[PDB]
Amino acid sequence: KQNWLIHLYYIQKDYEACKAVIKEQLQETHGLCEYAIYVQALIFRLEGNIQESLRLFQMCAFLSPQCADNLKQVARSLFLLGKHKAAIEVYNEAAKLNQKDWEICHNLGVCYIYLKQFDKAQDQLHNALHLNRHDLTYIMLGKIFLLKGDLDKAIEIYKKAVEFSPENTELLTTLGLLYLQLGIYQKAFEHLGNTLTYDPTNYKAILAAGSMMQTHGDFDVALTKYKVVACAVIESPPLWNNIGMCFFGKKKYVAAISCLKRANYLAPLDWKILYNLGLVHLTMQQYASAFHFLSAAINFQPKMGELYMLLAVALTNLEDSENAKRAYEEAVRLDKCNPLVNLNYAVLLYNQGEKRDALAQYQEMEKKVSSSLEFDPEMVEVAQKL
Amino acid sequence: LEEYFELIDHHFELRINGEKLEELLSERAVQFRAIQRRLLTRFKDKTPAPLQHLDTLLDGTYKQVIALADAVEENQDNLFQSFTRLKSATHLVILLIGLWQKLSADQIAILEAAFLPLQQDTQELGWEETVDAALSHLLKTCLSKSSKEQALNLNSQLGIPKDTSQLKKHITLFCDRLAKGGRLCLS
Amino acid sequence: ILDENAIAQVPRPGTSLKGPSPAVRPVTQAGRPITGFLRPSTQSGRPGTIEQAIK
Amino acid sequence: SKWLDSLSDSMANIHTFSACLALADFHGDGEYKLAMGDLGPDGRQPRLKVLKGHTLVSQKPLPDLP
Amino acid sequence: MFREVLPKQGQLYVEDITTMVLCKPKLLPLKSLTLEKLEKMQQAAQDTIHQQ
Amino acid sequence: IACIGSNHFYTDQPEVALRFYRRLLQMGVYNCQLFNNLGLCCFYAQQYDMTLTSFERALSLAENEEEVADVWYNLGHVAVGTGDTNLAHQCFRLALVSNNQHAEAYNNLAVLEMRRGHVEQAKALLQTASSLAPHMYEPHFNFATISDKIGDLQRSYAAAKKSEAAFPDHVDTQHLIKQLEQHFA
Amino acid sequence: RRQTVITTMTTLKKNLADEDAVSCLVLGTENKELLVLDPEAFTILAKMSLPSVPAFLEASGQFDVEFRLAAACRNGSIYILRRDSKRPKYCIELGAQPVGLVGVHKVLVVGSNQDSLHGFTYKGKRLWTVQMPAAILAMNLLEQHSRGLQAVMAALANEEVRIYHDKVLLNVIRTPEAVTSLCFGRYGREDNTLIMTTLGGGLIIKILKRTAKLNVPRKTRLYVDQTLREREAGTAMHRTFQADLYLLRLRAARAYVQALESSLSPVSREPLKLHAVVQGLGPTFKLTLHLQNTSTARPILGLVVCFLYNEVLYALPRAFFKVPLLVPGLNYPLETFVKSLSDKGISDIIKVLVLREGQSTPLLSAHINMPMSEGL
Repeated sequence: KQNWLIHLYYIQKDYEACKAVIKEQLQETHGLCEYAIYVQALIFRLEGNIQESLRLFQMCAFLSPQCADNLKQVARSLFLLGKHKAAIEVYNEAAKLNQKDWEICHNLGVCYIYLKQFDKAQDQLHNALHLNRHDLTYIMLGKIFLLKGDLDKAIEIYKKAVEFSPENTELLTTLGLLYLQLGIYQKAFEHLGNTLTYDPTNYKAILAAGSMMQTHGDFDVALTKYKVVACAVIESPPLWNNIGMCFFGKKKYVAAISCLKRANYLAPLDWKILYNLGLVHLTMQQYASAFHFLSAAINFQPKMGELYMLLAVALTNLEDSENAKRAYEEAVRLDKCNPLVNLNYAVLLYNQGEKRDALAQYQEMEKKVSSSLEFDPEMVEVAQKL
Repeated sequence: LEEYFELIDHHFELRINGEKLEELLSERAVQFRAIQRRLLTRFKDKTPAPLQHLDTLLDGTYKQVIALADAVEENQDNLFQSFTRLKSATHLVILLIGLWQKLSADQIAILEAAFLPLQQDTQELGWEETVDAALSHLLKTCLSKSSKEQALNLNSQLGIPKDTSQLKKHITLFCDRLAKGGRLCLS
Repeated sequence: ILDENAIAQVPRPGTSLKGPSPAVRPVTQAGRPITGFLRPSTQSGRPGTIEQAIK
Repeated sequence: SKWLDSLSDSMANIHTFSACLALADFHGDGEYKLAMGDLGPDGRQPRLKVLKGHTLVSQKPLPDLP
Repeated sequence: MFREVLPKQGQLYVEDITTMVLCKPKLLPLKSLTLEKLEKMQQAAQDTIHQQ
Repeated sequence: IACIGSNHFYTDQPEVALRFYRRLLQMGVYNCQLFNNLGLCCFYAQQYDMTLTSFERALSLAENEEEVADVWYNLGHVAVGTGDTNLAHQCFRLALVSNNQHAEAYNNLAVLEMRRGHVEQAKALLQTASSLAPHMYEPHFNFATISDKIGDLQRSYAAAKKSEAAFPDHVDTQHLIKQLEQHFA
Repeated sequence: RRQTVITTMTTLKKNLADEDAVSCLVLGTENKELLVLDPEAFTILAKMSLPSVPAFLEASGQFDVEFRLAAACRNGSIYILRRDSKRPKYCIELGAQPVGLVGVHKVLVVGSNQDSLHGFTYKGKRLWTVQMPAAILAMNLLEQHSRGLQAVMAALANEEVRIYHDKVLLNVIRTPEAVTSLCFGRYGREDNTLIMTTLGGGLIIKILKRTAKLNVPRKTRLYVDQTLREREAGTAMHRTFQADLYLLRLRAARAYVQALESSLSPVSREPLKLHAVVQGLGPTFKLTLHLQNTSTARPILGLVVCFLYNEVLYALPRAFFKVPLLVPGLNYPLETFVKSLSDKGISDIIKVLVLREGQSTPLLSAHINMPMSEGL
């Protein structure tokens, strides 16, 4: 029962003299220490070996069969493996022995979330709140809400969360991103800027804020904010895609596709970078690469109408107009809230001399009205012509 | 289940002896290599230098290496004979379990595949690991119902064990849960 | 492994023999990414022990 | 550089913690000695070592680990 | 006539969700003349053995 | 020319590497390696009219089973770029058929499998890859990621550590290691 | 008998808060008690209960007026015990077990096992946090009365002592081997000695002197000339790429059907995978087959492995052998010993067919190019 030596060899990240003292103290007491096996298990856990911390903490539970901490540690070592059902059924008995510790509630909530049992997980995390609330409870609750239903409870629970302990970056950035995915924008910028105040150069908030600024023009400020972190993460497909779109905003097409190709070499299976490569090659009038990247992104994202519209815009300029027809047919069947597809199909039909279903496409478009500076003139010119 | 476990324990003792002898031989070979490299560096130098201490250390280390090699050969042969006797033991045990619970031909083939895995022990795969993994899987997906047991006791791993306690626990549990109406399947 | 002829044992980084990151340029070992030209003397690393070399 | 290294020894065995490492003139005459109650290499030989200047002078054996 | 109007906004990532990494395309190194000749000689030895 | 060409190809300049390898082709070099490199620099320089014929020439000239496997591997990369995961699947599987110890083909085939939904196939393929080439950070990182996705934080950590051993300045491996160490404590 | 243990000691002043006065002892036990004793340890003066076993102690203030007993426990928290406490009544969380603690005049410092320093106040409110670039081994209470600087000596695992104080950048010192214990005090005759004991034994003594933009690539003329040739003649490139891709799909389907036909794939219901490794450079090789059943949950009972080899060049003892019950998710390494029989250096291929017992078509195959003999 002199365990202070094992304790100080553990807490000092020694882990090689500590095991020797464990051997000596199991040679002095033959076990029955309840704090040498505990610390050997914690050694094996903080080293990453949990298949043995499991057995050691199970011995500890064998030594003190009425103690919440040993069952806690065995079920934690069960959860840190893949096994969640057993972890839950050990947390059950650990709760039977004591219903006053919050950690049992929180970890039960997590394990239930893994098995898609969101109802009982919600209840367990409710009790975890009502006992002694911690931020992780809020984060896991938000995960339940987002994977389960709508954001009209996630934003409220994350607001409740950030209310206290507001200097926490994870909660702030998650709430900002939830606002962004929601309708509101100004609040998203508010919370992400708060994150940037607390954490000056974090990747998540900087990326999201740059996306916001890009969507509202402001390509230079977004480019500087990317430069803030462009060395902390030198090879990340999202950063280079956003930088390529920053340059494409300010008519620097060559640097735009250089950034987009560097991003696409690092993520050949992402459809946003491919959509961007195809769009920019439509703008530079390549029509032999635009079609390539657009068809690739179509393969990776087949349920999108803008991709088929742009594949058709590329095919129309490739002396291949029947594939343009059928692509536009897929595009109009898939697209609901973007009249540019209908406008481009109407222009194709008109220039094909058809002019009869060109009015059908114009009618489909006007049923969807949204005004780009160039989306209006060609629209009204096709209009007066029909 | 009691004159059977004695052959399993004999086999595992031979395996553990072989692993100990292999570690001893590892150490002897490393020492021989160090001394031989010292002698080599001595041979490269142009100037004379007394070294009889070194070569009389080398001779001792080499005779110990020869001893340990012969001992590992002996243990390999003993282990092979123990494995061949254990094969017959487990043959008879499967026969008796099939007569004792009226096992069909397929339920006998599952036993013959789980309990009679391989032809001889190798330095990466042996008998106890394989039969214990197979029995754990069969108990886990055919007989057991509780999940805490399926995750804590019933675990399948393929490294040399520390003792035959789990293998014997699982063989007895397999016998008794066959006695309680359980039947064997695959998926 | 068994032939030692280098004088130093921990030479300054840059004075002994013992670019695109592995996220871009493939590698043959941990270091020394793939080259453009194979001569019959390229090393692209050194195996530590004898066990590390036979295996 | 802001410290003057008086002694940086490399191969003497001293395994003590900052709690069992105290300094005083346990004898008098206004000259400070350093007592260190250490367990030695491991929990075998705990011996109170007294240091005076640059070299050890005495190690009192202890019954258990300090 | 009418040219085809195109979208100008593009697609932007708002989060860096983790993905799975593919290995990268490999440029095969070019063998030297001496290496080629050594391989040629050993293959020729193997061949002139095989014919018996 | 080969060294500067490879360097140019890998530092975001496939057109200049194409110039260099085209120079090697003008001077009368005729290999499988040269033509594989040419097809790669063509596909990545966006010279789509000269890529696949160069790959077919490379396959013709290949005189081993490792060269054939590398050419099928690169053809699978061209397929992945083109946006067809079935042709990519077949090309990586043919890279394996031609050379069973091709860790990169295993890694990419496991990525495509995990994209289909076959998590167990992907896990076994990534384990085979990370056992064939331990110095490759990609199978380690992939296995750690799809282990952490399913729990199993022990193997997730054991794989992230070897990832970071292979390519230490990798950022995602650092984030994953920090997450797992937080979980451990 | 029931055997107790003392785990930490610390002293506290009596009346005037100077070094010329006497100092009352404080102790912590493994049995959950904290004992404040007379400065000479002949009478128990204050027993105190602790919610958990203590690990580190510190004390401030005067005995009669008020004493503050900061006990950093092992349960991942500290407890400040004050006068007349039937329960310590003051707990503070940190989130882990502390590696030490340091009491400056007003604020208290705690070093976290997660490699950080956290400055609290005695009230219970966290004030400031800072991260350390290495693992904190041990800390202590530096002092210099001729200056007034009273900072923390934090030993790190990167062979360094490092901290950021309020305004000045001090406690920055390197060391050959990681230091594990520190004691700043008056040693010999000088008032500013620093003794340290490192990891692998050793001993360090330091005297303190009284004089205290983006990398967006560059696109050359080749890029513009080729985007020009694509702008003029994009349709030819598009058509020829589509033709070559149709031919490529044809040839890949052809080779894939051939490999299915000859069972040459080592990965292709019946979910299996097999690769082979050759280890050894002599006339004998360990050929180890890694065989794995890759399925959710179902074993594979009836399997066998056959070796197709040149019976002149290679001698395999067991060519045909059965395969154990492949538990799903486990790798089975099956060894064999190949022996090169060719008196010269002659290599050859070795095929491995994994197939069911009943059927006769290989479930899968592997190929091994056996290396050169290098034998005799």
